[PDB]
Amino acid sequence: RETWGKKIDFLLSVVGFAVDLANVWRFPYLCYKNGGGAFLIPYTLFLIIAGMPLFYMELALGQYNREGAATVWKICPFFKGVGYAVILIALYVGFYYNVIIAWSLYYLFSSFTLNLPWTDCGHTWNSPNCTDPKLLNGSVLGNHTKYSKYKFTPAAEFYERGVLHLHESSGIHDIGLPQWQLLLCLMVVVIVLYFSLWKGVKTSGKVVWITATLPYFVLFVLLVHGVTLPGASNGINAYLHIDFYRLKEATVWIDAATQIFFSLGAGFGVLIAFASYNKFDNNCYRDALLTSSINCITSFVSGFAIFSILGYMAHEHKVNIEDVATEGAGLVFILYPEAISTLSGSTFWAVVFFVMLLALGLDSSMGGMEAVITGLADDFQVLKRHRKLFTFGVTFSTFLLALFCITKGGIYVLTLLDTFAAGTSILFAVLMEAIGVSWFYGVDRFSNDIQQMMGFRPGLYWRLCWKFVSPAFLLFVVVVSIINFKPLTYDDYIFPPWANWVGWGIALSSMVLVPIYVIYKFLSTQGSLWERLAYGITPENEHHLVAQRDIRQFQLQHWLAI
Amino acid sequence: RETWGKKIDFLLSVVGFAVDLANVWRFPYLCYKNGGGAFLIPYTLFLIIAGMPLFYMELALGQYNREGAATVWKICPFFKGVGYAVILIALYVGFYYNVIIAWSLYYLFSSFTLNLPWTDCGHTWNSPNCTDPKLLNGSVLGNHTKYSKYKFTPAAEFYERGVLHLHESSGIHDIGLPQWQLLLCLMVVVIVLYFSLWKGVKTSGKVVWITATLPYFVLFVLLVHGVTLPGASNGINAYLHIDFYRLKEATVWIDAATQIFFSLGAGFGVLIAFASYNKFDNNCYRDALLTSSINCITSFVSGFAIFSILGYMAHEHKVNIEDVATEGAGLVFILYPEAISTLSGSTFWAVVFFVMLLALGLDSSMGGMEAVITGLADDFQVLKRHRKLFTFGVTFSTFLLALFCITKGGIYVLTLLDTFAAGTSILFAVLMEAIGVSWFYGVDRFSNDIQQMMGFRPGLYWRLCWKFVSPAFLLFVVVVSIINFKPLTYDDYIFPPWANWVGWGIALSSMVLVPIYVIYKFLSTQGSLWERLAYGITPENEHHLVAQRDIRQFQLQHWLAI
Ligand SMILES: [NH3+]C[C@H](O)c1ccc(O)c(O)c1
Ligand SMILES: [NH3+]C[C@H](O)c1ccc(O)c(O)c1
Ligand SMILES: [Cl-]
Ligand SMILES: [Cl-]
Ligand code: NA
Repeated sequence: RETWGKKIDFLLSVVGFAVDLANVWRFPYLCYKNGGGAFLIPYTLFLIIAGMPLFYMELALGQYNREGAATVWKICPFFKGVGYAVILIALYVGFYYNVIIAWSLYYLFSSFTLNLPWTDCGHTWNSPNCTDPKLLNGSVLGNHTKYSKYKFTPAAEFYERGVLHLHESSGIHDIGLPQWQLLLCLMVVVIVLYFSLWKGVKTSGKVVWITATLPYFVLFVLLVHGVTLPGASNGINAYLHIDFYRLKEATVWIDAATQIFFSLGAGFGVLIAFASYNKFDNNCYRDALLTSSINCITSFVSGFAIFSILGYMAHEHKVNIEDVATEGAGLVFILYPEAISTLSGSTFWAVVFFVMLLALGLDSSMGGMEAVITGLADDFQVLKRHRKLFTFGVTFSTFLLALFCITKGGIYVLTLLDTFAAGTSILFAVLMEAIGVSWFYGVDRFSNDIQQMMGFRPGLYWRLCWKFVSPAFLLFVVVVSIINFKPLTYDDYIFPPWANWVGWGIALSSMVLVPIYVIYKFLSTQGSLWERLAYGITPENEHHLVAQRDIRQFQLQHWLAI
Repeated sequence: RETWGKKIDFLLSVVGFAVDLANVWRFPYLCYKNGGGAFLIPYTLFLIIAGMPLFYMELALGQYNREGAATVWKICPFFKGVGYAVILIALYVGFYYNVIIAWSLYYLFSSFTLNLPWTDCGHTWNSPNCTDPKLLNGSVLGNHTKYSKYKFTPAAEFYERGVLHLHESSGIHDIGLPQWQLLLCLMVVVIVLYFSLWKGVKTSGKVVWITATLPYFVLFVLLVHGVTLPGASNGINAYLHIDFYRLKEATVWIDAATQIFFSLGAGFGVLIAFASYNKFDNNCYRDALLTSSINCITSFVSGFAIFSILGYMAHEHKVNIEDVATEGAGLVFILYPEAISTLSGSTFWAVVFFVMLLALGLDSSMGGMEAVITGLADDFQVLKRHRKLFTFGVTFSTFLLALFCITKGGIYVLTLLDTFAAGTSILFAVLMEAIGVSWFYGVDRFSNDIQQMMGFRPGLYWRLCWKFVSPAFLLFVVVVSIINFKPLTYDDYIFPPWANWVGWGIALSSMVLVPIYVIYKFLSTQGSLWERLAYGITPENEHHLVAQRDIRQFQLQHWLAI
């Protein structure tokens, strides 16, 4: 196993994976559908929890076992099914991430013209629906159309007609055929990912140098414009308004936990592989703290700019903020182009913002795919040697499934699919991991490992969260998502029951595949039940200790100790 | 490598693969759309050609190299891409064969009731379309509906509504979701195939004992009824009527060649694997002659009974034979149920005919899948050991693609898909094979091998057909299918251009994959162009002869000899 060349390499890698498509793509609409500040109060709180130990924990794991995402479960081989589930999780994440990168690449190719397509409502690649969308500049009176949701704006019409072509699909039942422009964009994306991940992990770290600088500045520029917008105050006041009646709803906490675990990287195995490639004496404490702080600041400024753009669009279109924009994965493609058009020289800023999105999305996707490849290679040593022949199959499967997900009705599937799996999967994933580090491997042996690694023992609060706080909160949010599940629905389209059935089917598929491997390891071991349990709950390198009638997990001190 | 226990085992195996779903399923409608006797004159003629040497040839091949479908190309490793193409050919064949077996299993499950569904036109699992179908017994007057095609009959309505549910699909663009009844039937079929092919080839040979007896008798029974039908004479006269103006059409010859190569088994690698499992001293001459004669007699009697049923239905519904039934893979499910209903005790005869269809279809499918598994195992020795873990993946891929092909609009895809690939593929396949045995390996070395095997040298006519006649006819039919290609269309539905584009895409995919492996072997070899060509055109066991500057293919005597 090789390591990174310098600290800056994996530092900028984990930074670009922190400030990636995840935050700027999911936090805006997720905070928007939960009512601004009503989403901020739990999320941030949950943040610190799911930010401080767990991330750190994963890092320490990767720094101790020095294995892949699934192969680090050699201290407790029973709970290795989560290592195989996070692989499929990250695979789905890479699928819809590459779809989003293809969308952003199409936007970049379209924004090269001086007369930008989303500037007005005409036959300029926007594909107007029977001349229904009306420009704010052309209209000299109030909006007569129904204002429950505004899908007749230049940006939204260009997004849903010229890009996705959703008008040619009735729903998920009849999706259709993949668009050819999206097909070419996806081809370019998968080719870039392959040529970036075909040689090895040494390729990573060079491109991300342009990453750490480019989003922030652009985002900063948005803030420079954000306060200057005329109607931005109406969105800023709503973003900083705490709705306490919405904190009593389970959907807010579910979305907060999912967004945290999705943006931080916990539950995908990317952090595990990155720490496996890190040095043995690397300080995971400061890295985790800096990553959590950067994610918090980035999410805060992104939400601030998004609500400023929302207030501006509400003041322009004379609609309410609750209905001025649609809820879904396409919120940014509707909001940001308008704010760019407002600025002088909109072409340059649009190109810069789109290439920033492309860079961060490609970084996140290459990190996820590298994590998957590292896990499957450390699991199957045959795949570690055929580096250029194993990435090809993964990229081809990604290309096929993204073609399936870029149909006329793809936006109905992908998001839904994502959400469903992600939510359940991510929770279960970290839950399983926590349980191990809480109960089976132990919270004191993990602390001793961290002390051997970095020279100091973790704090008592960290161990309490590792053993009691974080696992209890994860079980709570799991039970909440199970009991208070709501039927998924798009902006206006309501999904049929079989779509939710397939989503829960994938969720239960992962949630049985973890105990599928549990039972597989239980049956593979030969001997009495006690001997099999001892072999399962003890590391492989200490399996001889099972033959010496010496087991620590059977002792009450192991479970009782903190 | 193991061999069959007795001669009867592989004899009945190749017989059941000869009289299988292929003949009774494809010859009826193919001869019906080509005008009866107008199809018989070329087909039978082409038969003897594509019947006598080629089949025999493949047998001898399997009896000499004793390898899989692709692995027998060790005497000429350059032309091994055809061995990899016939694998995908047989894979597609198994896919749509298992779809047809699921259809037949649904028919068997439905025919258990006393009041059979296709007996009349009512709400009895037939799903009538707005009461449009009219029973011949209920109607006391002539047919007022358009008679260009009769899709308003009980059998056809039950087939297209209660079984396929084609009314819920507009076309190939929006197929839909797999039916649950067809899903369960396909599950049962793939489970039977797995439990029949999980242990080994020794499982084959026991079930086929019930095969060799069951179709023929049933077919014989049909003949016993065939002459007794009142309007059967009008169909018998048309079947024995030679339309010379249709022999000048390319479609007739194309369909004849495709049906011959599809029913005999040439071009799938099943015969190669069966002969690889045969004894070394087995007489391939008599086996090939008996197989060709049995196929000819079975096709003749099947066409006779089919045209008798067509004449009866034309005399009953008062329509013409050219329009009394639809053209496609579902002709038998429309014709045979009516003839069974005409007989007393229709339930017993229906159950017997449906279980006969199930038996022959399962035999053909298990033969094809066993051929594929044997080829991929002899190619990859790792797959030969994991017998129970490699059949599972193939069966699961078959299950997935058959689910894809059993949608509401599956009948529009599957048949089309099949035809397209089959035609081009099968021609190219045998063509490549012929070329080898004609030019690269040689027709005299093959004769010497057959003499060493069975004790006698093949006749001069056989060698002439091996070298000149069969390859020339195959190149002719290939050029004919390429130049005179016609846009495919269903009974009434016309397929869009992209369906034919995908069909030709799969065809060209195989037709480049063969030279893809050619160029792969050319580039893999290191040395001068002459040395690489010598290594490519010489057997592996004689590769040392390349180092001795001794090559026979370079000599003019090898090409000139007959
Ligand atoms: N933050 C994005 C997340 O780490 C992720 C997960 C799976 C992926 O395939 C991917 O590209 C990114
Ligand atoms: N006659 C049937 C033919 O041999 C065939 C070809 C491919 C298959 O997958 C199959 O099941 C049967
Ligand atoms: Cl976040
Ligand atoms: Cl035939
Ligand atoms: Na993130």
